[PDB]
Amino acid sequence: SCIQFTRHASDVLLNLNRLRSRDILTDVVIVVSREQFRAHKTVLMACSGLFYSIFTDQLKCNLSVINLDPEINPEGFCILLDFMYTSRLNLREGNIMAVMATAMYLQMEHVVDTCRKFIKASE
Amino acid sequence: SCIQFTRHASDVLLNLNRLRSRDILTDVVIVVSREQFRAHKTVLMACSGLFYSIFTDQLKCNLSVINLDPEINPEGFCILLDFMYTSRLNLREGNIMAVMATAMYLQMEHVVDTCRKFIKASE
Amino acid sequence: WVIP
Amino acid sequence: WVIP
Ligand SMILES: CSc1ncc(Cl)c(Nc2ccc3c(c2)CC(=O)N3)n1
Ligand SMILES: CSc1ncc(Cl)c(Nc2ccc3c(c2)CC(=O)N3)n1
Ligand SMILES: [Cl-]
Ligand SMILES: [Cl-]
Ligand SMILES: [Cl-]
Ligand SMILES: [Cl-]
Repeated sequence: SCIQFTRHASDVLLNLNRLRSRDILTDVVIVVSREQFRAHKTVLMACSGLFYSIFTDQLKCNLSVINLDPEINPEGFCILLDFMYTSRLNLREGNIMAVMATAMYLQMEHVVDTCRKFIKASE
Repeated sequence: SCIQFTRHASDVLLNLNRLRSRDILTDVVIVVSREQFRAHKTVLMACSGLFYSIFTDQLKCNLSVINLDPEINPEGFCILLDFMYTSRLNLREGNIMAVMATAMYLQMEHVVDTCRKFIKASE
Repeated sequence: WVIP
Repeated sequence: WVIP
């Protein structure tokens, strides 16, 4: 018999992004080819199968620095980190291959699906 | 020129609630008349003007235990904590006064608004 | 607010 | 996915 507030989830995510932009309560640095990205472990886990696996590990859950595979492109990661905190994906002809490869590595199934579809349309 | 995934914010919140239910990466205990509630500081801040003020304070941001005012009802808090992580509010004739008072103290404006409206309809 |  |  609950009532539901339609905009609640979007409002929560908007506030989580405001905390990220002001570097409030960020608890991890993600290192991608020397580029560094500060974030909230919980948001990373909520969006990515890879971060979910990492931060549920009894040893890795305590790390303040996570280094990604050297093949990962920093721009592709930045676009995906922006998507995690906003639901918006900056998908362009020039970045789609790097975004899809990063989303496959991060295990972000819905992003991989839209990249596959946009690539299929161009062929 | 971004594309947007409609269900992303809801999916994020659903995963944050799964982490709460399994007590994964919870970093604070909220004490309400001896009842204890584990939660994520970032989610509390994203939903409540009171928690936002508390955890942006340079001293309180580091506390692992927060004690609420003794007038706060544990059931009213539990219903609001459930709303924070799900967008669903269990509003009933028997709890509406305690829920509204707790939402006013927590500074959750949209909850206060729906309580005022439901109370006005019954008069 | 809606009835979910 | 939509055009926001
Ligand atoms: C599976 S239970 C669960 N519980 C809590 C969290 Cl934080 C979580 N995250 C997560 C796991 C897998 C995947 C994603 C998020 C996005 C994606 O495409 N795959 N999962
Ligand atoms: C105001 S900027 C901002 N930035 C980040 C966060 Cl985490 C935040 N939360 C917050 C503040 C006030 C209120 C709420 C959340 C819910 C409500 O009714 N009032 N606010
Ligand atoms: Cl470390
Ligand atoms: Cl995704
Ligand atoms: Cl403490
Ligand atoms: Cl609210």
